[PDB]
Amino acid sequence: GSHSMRYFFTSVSRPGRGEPRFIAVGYVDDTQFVRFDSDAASQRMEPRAPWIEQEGPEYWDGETRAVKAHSQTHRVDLGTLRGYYNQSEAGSHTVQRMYGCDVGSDWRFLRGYHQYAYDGKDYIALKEDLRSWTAADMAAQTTKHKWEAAHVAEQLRAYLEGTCVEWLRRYLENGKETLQRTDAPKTHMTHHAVSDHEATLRCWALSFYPAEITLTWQRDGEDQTQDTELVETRPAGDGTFQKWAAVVVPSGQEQRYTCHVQHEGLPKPLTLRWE
Amino acid sequence: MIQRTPKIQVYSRHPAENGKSNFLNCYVSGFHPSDIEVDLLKNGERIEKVEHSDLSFSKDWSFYLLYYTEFTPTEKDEYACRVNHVTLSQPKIVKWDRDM
Amino acid sequence: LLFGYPVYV
Repeated sequence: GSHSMRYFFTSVSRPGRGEPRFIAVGYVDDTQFVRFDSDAASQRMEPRAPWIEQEGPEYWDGETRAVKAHSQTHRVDLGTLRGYYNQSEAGSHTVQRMYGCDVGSDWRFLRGYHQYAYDGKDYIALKEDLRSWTAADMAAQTTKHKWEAAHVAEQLRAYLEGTCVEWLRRYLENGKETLQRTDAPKTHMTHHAVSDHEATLRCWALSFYPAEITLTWQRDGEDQTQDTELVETRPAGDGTFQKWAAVVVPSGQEQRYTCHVQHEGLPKPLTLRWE
Repeated sequence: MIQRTPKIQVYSRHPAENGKSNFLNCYVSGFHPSDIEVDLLKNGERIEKVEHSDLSFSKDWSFYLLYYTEFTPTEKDEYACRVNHVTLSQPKIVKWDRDM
Repeated sequence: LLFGYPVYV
């Protein structure tokens, strides 16, 4: 089906404690495949998925060069932003950056992105036409005008429609066993007594990939949206994901409740019942 | 400036079975800024050999990290995750419940 | 593969 590749960059200034901390990670879909950490001993871009390890020293040398250059621009950006927002030398601040591309289920270019946040808040983003910029702040306007005059969006359009999706497709092919797989959720229910008159019914989905999933409870086929406790999908640590959804079931009423699981790895959606 | 509280889940990689080796995970997410302190506890004491994932972030810019250590559950041992962050006025401890 | 050109805010 559909796929994406994304790179995430965080830079955090540390006044009086040296250079800003910089961390870059890259993902294809929900699978991390590279990392750089400016505090770490190696100073190299490093593999985080087995399928990227057989790329070759030209790859590792080049990506280490490019990632270090990203670290350096963010190091300038922090000083630049502090100037724009008239902020003191003393505080720690955060620049985040994300870019990358989606392909549709034909594997052709679908959507491109490139956006920045400052201190947890949208700063500037490339619009979907990849030709113009969204900026909310007055300070961000200085950036927008700089980028318009330097034709950064033209440069980014070229990369997102060409190189970005070409390398996504290469990775999809090279990592076919890991990236073009699905792991269907292995499911179960638990039942714990709150008190004498009700019990919590929890529907579990475990070891699934990719992360996208819908877990819902119905009672006589009516959706129980407002009475369902739902936790955030969470990583198992081994490349799979986990989720649960729970409802409070009054005594004798277990039979009215169904849990509904939708996931790409399932041959049909599951309807589960405590029985 | 923007400060968002970490959500915290403490759990095992595989269904916990006594005597079988596993990973204990503390997942922290939705937080800003990124300086966070996360420890795994065994019977209240800091587990030394604890690793974390590489810092990354969601579409709304809030950070997430998985903290993890190898462990083999027993019937008696109690595990927990203790988190401190600027949004928290004291470290929040979440106990591992092998039904959650 | 990373974007190869410098961008400064």
